[PDB]
Amino acid sequence: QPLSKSTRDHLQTMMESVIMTILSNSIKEKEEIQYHLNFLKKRLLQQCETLKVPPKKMEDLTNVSSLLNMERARDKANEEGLALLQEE
Amino acid sequence: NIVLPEFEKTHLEHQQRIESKVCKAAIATFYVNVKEQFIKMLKESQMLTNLKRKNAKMISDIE
Amino acid sequence: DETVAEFIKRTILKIPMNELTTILKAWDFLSENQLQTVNFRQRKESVVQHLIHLCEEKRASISDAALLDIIYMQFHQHQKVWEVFQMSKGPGEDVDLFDMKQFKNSFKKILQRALKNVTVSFRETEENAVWIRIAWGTQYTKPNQYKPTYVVYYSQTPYAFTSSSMLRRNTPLLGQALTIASKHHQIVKMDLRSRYLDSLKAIVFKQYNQTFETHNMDSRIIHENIVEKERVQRITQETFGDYPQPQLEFAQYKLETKFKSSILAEREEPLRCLIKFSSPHLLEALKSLAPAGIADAPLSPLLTCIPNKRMNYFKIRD
Repeated sequence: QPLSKSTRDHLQTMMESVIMTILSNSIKEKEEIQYHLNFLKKRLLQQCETLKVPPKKMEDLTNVSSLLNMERARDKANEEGLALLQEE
Repeated sequence: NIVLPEFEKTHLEHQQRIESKVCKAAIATFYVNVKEQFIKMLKESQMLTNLKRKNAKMISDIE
Repeated sequence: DETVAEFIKRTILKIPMNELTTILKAWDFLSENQLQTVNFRQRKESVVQHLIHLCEEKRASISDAALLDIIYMQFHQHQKVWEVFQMSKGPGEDVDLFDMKQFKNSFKKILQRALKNVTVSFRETEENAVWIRIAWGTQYTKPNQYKPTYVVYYSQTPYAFTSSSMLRRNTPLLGQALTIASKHHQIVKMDLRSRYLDSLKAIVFKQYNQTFETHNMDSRIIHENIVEKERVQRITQETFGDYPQPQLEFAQYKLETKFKSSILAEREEPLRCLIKFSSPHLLEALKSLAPAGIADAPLSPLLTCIPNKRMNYFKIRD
């Protein structure tokens, strides 16, 4: 089963961002290298579309850091509370 | 976990065509960049799931 | 922060406009010279926004908001359903020496060692009353300010009133805290729930009757059965007394008695029933039933023992 379109657009926008940030430092041989980069990006998207992988479910990746931090805080609070309860 | 070997061998199946030094350097740079991004994303996903299930287990235990 | 300001705004919006000045005067948080600056003749929303501006200009913590909530709740005290508790102590224990600070510290520490995030606010008021507002929480969540719990305690007495809001999951914890802080041994729940706190206070302390004795027209109409009328009047006066009755609004009975009346003679199983009495002012409608001719002259003991037995919920078996 092919993956959902959300991760596909995520990957394509990261590719666009990295292409832009590597082109920002380019001075010579401008248009042909970016045309080749776009061609290989499209080829990679096609290859990912044709590939198969067992499905997985999640949400957008823009909220990873906040969720991880709150999970760490919850883990620490639960651990200290459990330690206090066990000592009691 | 299965698309990773494919994307890994994409490197040397692309190396056989390009020959310019600057293009090769750029290819290697963004290849290692996207590889690091993929690895960190997968690790973050796995540890996020583990932290979620661990938090559920601990809250059940304390309650 | 913004949560404190939002909570204060919600509390102020809940407060009526006519009695708002009294509530702010009783709160005694903002300076007096900052009160006349706000004009109360304008719209309510403008006044609320202005008060939010003034309280945000000054450093306001959550304790002030909790105290304001306590003041508002004790001024209204009719928006929640109250339950009572009874506390028992061993015969070998001497009379305790009650202290405010020790009780406060013990009550705070019990919850602080039981849970992790919990808010406690105290208010000591006249006739020896202690109001406790508790905002619940756990290790993995912040304290919730939307579902508080109110407790009223009377010093050196075995009774304590509670508000039935969210304590159903932490009722044993609250009971343990109360019985530990006040140095008691057992706590039980009485079958008495009502919305009027004053009626519960009068019934529990049995001070509702204060009648004390000390030395310090159309003759053409003939009313027959007059002796029956005077007899039922005397019986009603003797049973229900003459003092003003306390105000109640609900009563519940559960019955598991057999049916005895040819009809269901062979049945050996009880007839399960549930009966509810509801009225805006109970114990006064029942007083007028016998004169109206709806009920017999002596009422059943199940209806004339509500204040004497101090119960509201009854269970009856065969």
